[PDB]
Amino acid sequence: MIQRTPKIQVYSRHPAENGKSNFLNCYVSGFHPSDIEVDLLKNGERIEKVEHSDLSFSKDWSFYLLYYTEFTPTEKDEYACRVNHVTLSQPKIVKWDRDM
Amino acid sequence: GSHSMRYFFTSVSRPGRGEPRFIAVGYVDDTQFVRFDSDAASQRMEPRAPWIEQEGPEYWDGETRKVKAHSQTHRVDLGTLRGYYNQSEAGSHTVQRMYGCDVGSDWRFLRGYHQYAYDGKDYIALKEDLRSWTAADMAAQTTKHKWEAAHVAEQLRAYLEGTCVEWLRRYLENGKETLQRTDAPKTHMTHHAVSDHEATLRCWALSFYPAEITLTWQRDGEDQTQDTELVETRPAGDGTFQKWAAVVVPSGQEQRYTCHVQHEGLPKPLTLRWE
Amino acid sequence: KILGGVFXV
Repeated sequence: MIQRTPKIQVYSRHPAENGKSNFLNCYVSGFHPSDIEVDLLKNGERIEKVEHSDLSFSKDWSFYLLYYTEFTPTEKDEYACRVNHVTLSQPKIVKWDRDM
Repeated sequence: GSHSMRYFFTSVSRPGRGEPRFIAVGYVDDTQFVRFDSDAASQRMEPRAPWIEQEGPEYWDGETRKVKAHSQTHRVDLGTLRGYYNQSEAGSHTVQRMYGCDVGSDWRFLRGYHQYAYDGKDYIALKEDLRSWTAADMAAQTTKHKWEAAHVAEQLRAYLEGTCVEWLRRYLENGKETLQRTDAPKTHMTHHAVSDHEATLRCWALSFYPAEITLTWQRDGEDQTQDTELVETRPAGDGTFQKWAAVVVPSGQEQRYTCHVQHEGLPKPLTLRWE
Repeated sequence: KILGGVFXV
């Protein structure tokens, strides 16, 4: 059965500015099947108030989803996205790099 | 310019765990406006754009009724297809369905389409002429012939050339502030040192709409596509999109490189030079 | 608006 590995991007909606409201995004795309686990992490721990877009797919049938949460970037808080999927042998952690 | 309306249906079986998951979303161009989650509480089609929120009770009751019928059809298809391929009853399977229509700059019908997939690959598709079918495999044949005798193409053609384009046009009128807009990319370059002799140059495009965009790097004119890291265009979450392209450059050669940006919202293409 | 009718694969 067809399986495709999720591509993972972690980024903010607006250029990150310390102390200013924003949205933390984790965009997963190109995956199949649709069963996928995505968590946004703050200093290593799961963020509870995380929502996601409605499951859609691309011209090659592969799925995409946006996971997002409100946040205010600080000079020292660390953010990540943890993704699990059948195609991954272990959960994939991708750190947020503001700059870039 | 031209515009499209597309509906995306995904149905995923869940053996032993009750009925399949059914999710529906609708888009006009790059803007989502509809969405349905069989796991949601409402059990109703729901607005996902401001310009569709006040469509009225008839609209929502109607889309809800029809979308529920899509849910039941796909539930049966999951079983039918399972039977077509003699697959175990314990495994999860996926049906995907996409259909929609385009209108030209003049808003007259341009094209219609109806694609169907099982477990992530093509199963059966309506051909451009809207009268015939392309069947991917042996099992698709059974469905292809079934739809031929059931004159399914005719049903779809009537929808694609009628209701589909009629309401696409209505939506373009209702959400004209959103849908009939172009948001040019706000662009910029960043410079990061990789080593003492290398640097990352990253070219950003932010807050643009529609999603279509071209980001390319050149060195003295020569396109560096093979040496460019280009991420997929991504949603910012507010209806706009983001994209970047980066090259790793020998420190001291920054002036040789230019980032070129093309978007529908730009009067002319942009050329960014670190200088 | 989504499709009105029926079907059956």
